Amino acid sequence: ADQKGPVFLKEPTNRIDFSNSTGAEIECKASGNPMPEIIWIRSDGTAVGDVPGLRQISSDGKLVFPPFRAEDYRQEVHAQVYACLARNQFGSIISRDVHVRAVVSQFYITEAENEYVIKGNAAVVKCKIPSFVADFVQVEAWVDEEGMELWRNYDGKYLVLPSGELHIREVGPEDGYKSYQCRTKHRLTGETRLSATKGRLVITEPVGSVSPQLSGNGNQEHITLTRVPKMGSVTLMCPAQAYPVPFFRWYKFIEGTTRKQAVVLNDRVKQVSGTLIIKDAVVEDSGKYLCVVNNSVGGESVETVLTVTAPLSAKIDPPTQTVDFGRPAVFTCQYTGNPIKTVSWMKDGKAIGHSEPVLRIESVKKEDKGMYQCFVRNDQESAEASAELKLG
Amino acid sequence: QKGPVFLKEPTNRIDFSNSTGAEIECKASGNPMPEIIWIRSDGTAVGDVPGLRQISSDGKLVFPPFRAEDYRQEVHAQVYACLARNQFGSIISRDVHVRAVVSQFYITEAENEYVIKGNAAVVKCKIPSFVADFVQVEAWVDEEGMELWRNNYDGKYLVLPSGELHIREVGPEDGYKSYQCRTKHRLTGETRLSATKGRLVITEPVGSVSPQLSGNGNQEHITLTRVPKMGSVTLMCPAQAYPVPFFRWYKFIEGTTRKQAVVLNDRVKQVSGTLIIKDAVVEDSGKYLCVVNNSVGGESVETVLTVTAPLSAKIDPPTQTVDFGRPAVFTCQYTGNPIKTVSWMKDGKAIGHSEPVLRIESVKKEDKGMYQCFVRNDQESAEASAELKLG
Ligand SMILES: *[C@@H]1O[C@H](CO)[C@@H](O[C@@H]2O[C@H](CO)[C@@H](O[C@@H]3O[C@H](CO)[C@@H](O)[C@H](O[C@H]4O[C@H](CO)[C@@H](O)[C@H](O)[C@@H]4O)[C@@H]3O)[C@H](O)[C@H]2NC(C)=O)[C@H](O)[C@H]1NC(C)=O
Ligand SMILES: *[C@@H]1O[C@H](CO)[C@@H](O[C@@H]2O[C@H](CO)[C@@H](O[C@@H]3O[C@H](CO)[C@@H](O)[C@H](O[C@H]4O[C@H](CO)[C@@H](O)[C@H](O)[C@@H]4O)[C@@H]3O)[C@H](O)[C@H]2NC(C)=O)[C@H](O)[C@H]1NC(C)=O
Ligand SMILES: *[C@@H]1O[C@H](CO)[C@@H](O)[C@H](O)[C@H]1NC(C)=O
Ligand SMILES: *[C@@H]1O[C@H](CO)[C@@H](O)[C@H](O)[C@H]1NC(C)=O
Repeated sequence: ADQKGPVFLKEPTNRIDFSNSTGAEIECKASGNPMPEIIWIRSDGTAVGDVPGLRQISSDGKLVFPPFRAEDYRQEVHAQVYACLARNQFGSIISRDVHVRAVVSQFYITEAENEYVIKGNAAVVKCKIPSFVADFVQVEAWVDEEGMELWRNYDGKYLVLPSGELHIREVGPEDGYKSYQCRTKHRLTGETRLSATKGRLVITEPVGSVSPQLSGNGNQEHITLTRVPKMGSVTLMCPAQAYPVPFFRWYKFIEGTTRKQAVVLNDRVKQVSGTLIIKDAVVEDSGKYLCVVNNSVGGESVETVLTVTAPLSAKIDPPTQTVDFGRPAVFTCQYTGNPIKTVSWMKDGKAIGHSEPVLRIESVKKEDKGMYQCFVRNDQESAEASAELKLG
Repeated sequence: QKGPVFLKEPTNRIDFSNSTGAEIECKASGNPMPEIIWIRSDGTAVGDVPGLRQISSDGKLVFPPFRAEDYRQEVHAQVYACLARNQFGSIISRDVHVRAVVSQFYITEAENEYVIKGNAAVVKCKIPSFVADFVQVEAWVDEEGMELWRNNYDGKYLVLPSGELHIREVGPEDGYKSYQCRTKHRLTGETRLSATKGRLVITEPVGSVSPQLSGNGNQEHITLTRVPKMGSVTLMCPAQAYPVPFFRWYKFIEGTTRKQAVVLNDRVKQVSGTLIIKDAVVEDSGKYLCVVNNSVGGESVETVLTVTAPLSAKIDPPTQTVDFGRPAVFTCQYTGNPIKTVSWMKDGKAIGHSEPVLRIESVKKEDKGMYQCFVRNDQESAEASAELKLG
């Protein structure tokens, strides 16, 4: 009973990101009797061809992108979606999505911007990262004028949020005598850069007659919807300037309920000034939060949406089944992870059926004996599980 | 012969510097003429506060100028109202929001913004949140003593009604110039220039860059802006990508998951990826969206818009005489946008009805008096007065 359809031993990761000097190689391995042949394709289901010095298919089936020149860059190659297909006589199955992105060595700079504060009011200096280079660039550490710096590596005064921003506990004219620059790390080449300018604190002495933020003439409230992976640290921003120091109360909405509740403050969950930090996010943390700002004059609130993503996975049951002619045949897709955008089924590398979690065949015919796959797509990643339908 | 009716009401907002005085007028009418009484937000009568507020002979509250140390919140920041009454009953004027402003130390900034060659840039003037209400952007100033004010769209350099500066089809030639924002304080007229000169740092495109989005994290923002009716709006879709993307603005509608293409015209203008609306109306309050796209990928920046129109209420009939035992009826017409809630009053106290039409099954002796329709929204209020006579 060694005869069986193909199954993926190793699927490449959903994200392959590399540089032009680095080059890259993608491995795809499958089993089953006879050993299936490995083949690379695109979204439309056509086999990818070789390209000189750019895209190679090695003897043992693999996708090789050699290191190339910035001029040799071709989008339809270097920014593309690929999929691995394994097949033998019994049937064929397609891998999950593989997003290949070859970054090049670019020029970018960051700058720390100055922020206005008031005595007694905390604040945050940020690091401007160009939006285009911001995906592969995050701040390694902040710095102080004489150069002794602060990593995640003591008196809580300066807190570094997981967002890579410097927090300052309360404030005082003593604080504005310092300047800071943020250093950043490229997660591809590992190259580092100091920010173009040292950020500074301008501290305003108040008198009276001021309420937090809002607007009287115009403008808006910013609803910031943000997502953080499971097991990752979140951040929720409630920066404001008021008179005198106000109260910050974090709240949360439950699943469409307009009734706002209290946020439990744990050793894992800290309200800091008005800024909330969560460690090790999970699906339950997903929801919209609220920050109530009131001093004696009243106020207005920061609305924030949180969505915790978890890595996608798929399992089909039964993994293999043999049913006679005329009977029903049923497949059940069992998946985990968030968010789940679309669900779909495939047959020998062909789209079939609806988006339903359960694929059913009323009367199984002889032509139905190929491989069946279940695909769960997401805004970011995807995944799938194979299966085999034999006959009797 | 008749009850109180307002001749001249006070306004919704009075904003004034401490260095400037201020006053609010309430004229009333009636037969006999009603007495005028000013009241706090809680309905309590206000007295003379020396040097801060005094009640003038003419039936108007006068706030004289004051030193910042004499500021008192229970006076200088509050909602007042004007109650006028006579034998037959009482009425109350629309809420009057009174905010006195002290001149506060501040400074502005023009910050650099990073872009890709061929993409469009928008430079912002940083205005601290606290004075941001009274401080707005007059013009932008370059290093040449040139300048940019607003206008009545196809040019490279253009100033947005939001007080920002849009630049189209950028190239290295653009980063060769700095910029400073000219601001104006509307209560005083103080003028400044941003202490820092904003420049443009440009990056030569090398290889494919999808629209902004995020792969790791934060930065997807829904801005919900409100602009007065007849005013000019600004709808933003910041993006930086290579090759240069294109921007399609769309419009959601009530209770819909879907949208439709914004129809461009002489009234509705698209500058690069930025959408501008002027001479707008209530119908122009949708929930908008812009979709950025290029040969790589795409992104959507979502924006909610609210156009506000001045609230004005009415009642018909303004007066009716009813023989005891029959029904009274009061219909209330209102306008202005939006409408948050509605309330009713009797001789200066809330009866607690939330609906436009007010009926009374059995009219009695005590039921005779003055009835008022009260409509409001977040920033504004409006009232309508009605009298009831007993036959
Ligand atoms: C992957 O792509 C990157 C980006 O294009 C590429 O790095 C580049 O390599 C080229 C060489 O092929 C560099 O070109 C220059 O060539 C002149 C001579 O023609 C040299 O003088 C240059 O040295 C400069 O170095 C300093 C900057 O670091 C300058 O300030 C100095 O004055 C010299 O001008 C340089 O060698 C090009 O500068 C780099 N650019 C970057 C951003 O790295 C890399 O080689 C590619 N990988 C491959 C092909 O495997
Ligand atoms: C409304 O309130 C505003 C602000 O509260 C107020 O404007 C202020 O006017 C006063 C003067 O009337 C200004 O006070 C000056 O401020 C400096 C500090 O910046 C002080 O050091 C000055 O004192 C000098 O003068 C002395 C001699 O008189 C010297 O011997 C001494 O060494 C100092 O040099 C001076 O008091 C203040 O700066 C402004 N503030 C603003 C924001 O404009 C305004 O007058 C009020 N309106 C009224 C009262 O109608
Ligand atoms: C807080 O401010 C909100 C306005 O944003 C207001 O509705 C609420 O009553 C205030 N609560 C307290 C306790 O100040
Ligand atoms: C535009 O981008 C959206 C996602 O932001 C995508 O769904 C759509 O297909 C794109 N359209 C074009 C023409 O690129």
